[PDB]
Amino acid sequence: YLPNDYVCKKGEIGREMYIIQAGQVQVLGGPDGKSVLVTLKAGSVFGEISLLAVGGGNRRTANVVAHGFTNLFILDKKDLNEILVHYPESQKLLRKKARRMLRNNNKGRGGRLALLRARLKELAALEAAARQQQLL
Amino acid sequence: KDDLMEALTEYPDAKGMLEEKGKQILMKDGLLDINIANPKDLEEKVTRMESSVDLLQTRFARILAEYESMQQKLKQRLTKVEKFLKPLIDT
Amino acid sequence: KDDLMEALTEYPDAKGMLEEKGKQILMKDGLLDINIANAGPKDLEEKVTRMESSVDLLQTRFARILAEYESMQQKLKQRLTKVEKFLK
Amino acid sequence: LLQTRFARILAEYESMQQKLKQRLTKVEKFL
Amino acid sequence: EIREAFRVFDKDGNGYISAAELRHVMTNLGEKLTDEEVDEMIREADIDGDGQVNYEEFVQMMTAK
Repeated sequence: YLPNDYVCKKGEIGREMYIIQAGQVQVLGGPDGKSVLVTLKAGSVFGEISLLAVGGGNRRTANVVAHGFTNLFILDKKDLNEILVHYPESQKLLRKKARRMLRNNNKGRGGRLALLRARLKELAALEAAARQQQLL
Repeated sequence: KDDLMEALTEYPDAKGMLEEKGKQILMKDGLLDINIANPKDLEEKVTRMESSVDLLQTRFARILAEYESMQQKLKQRLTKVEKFLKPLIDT
Repeated sequence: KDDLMEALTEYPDAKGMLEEKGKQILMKDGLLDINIANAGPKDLEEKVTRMESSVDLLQTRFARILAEYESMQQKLKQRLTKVEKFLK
Repeated sequence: LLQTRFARILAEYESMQQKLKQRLTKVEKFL
Repeated sequence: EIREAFRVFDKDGNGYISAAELRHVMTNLGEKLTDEEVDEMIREADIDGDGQVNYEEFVQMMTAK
């Protein structure tokens, strides 16, 4: 990447996972943008959380810009899926990690309970109607 | 064979006509192996199995809810009995 | 076409937008993309696979429920025996 | 097979619940 | 649904549900009848007068319009 190149743009799919082998990159944040928040150096990875996502579900959070001539190692999500095709015991672990990360943000037994509640409400409406008919 | 199949992927009736006339060619001399070798029933059974599973799950949900309610009532009764016996056990 | 569907794997909403725009275009000019052709063997195969998955899930749920019920019955029997022993 | 197993399990659960309810009723009547 | 409701409320599985067992049918079922109200509901449903609601009595109560 050339100097002042937007490695990651804000509001982008960000499917890949970059690692740094030579150079430095900076996360352009701040109040109105164009402000450096943190710079990562050789040996730093970023964007790995997107490798376990689904089609169009990892819109990038901020902007990432290369300070100078940087040397990144991209690993696309499609390649990860192709590799995962041949490894199910790691696929289950990766999906469990994804489910944990998605569960830690929102906050057959359930369906059976819902069906029982619907049946109970239907029976209760009829019981109230029978009580009213006995009264009336 | 694979090239023929993948070229026939875009042609739905060409494969049927080809197999029909291949059956005719075989019938010209040594008709296939079994002339009575001649689908929807399999799909119907596949769907009926899913329908039966759904009905069984729907029944089992209500059964489990009723069992949970009965277990809660029995546990409450047992807890009341234990609390009543508690005065004699501790004293 | 394969390239187009490969470029739409990360834009599921754009896929629906494209299909809707194409459908309105066909309705404006063409045979109105007649909707009486079908509504939903591929469909039968998908339904069979979904039914098999639902049956497997129901069997697993039934096994779990049976194990839980057996554990609860054993615990209740143990509690009743302990209460009887304490009373006696 | 699942339907048959469910029916058998329901019958067994009914019998076990009957035994437990009889025992609990006897205990309550005694006390 | 009637058979499942009777089985859930009638935890005894003997074909008869007692007034106390109705409490176990409270959470499982969707009706409100306990204590004096439970006894009154049992008397109304128990036409025979044995103090317990049978399968036929439960069916009649559920289908009574």
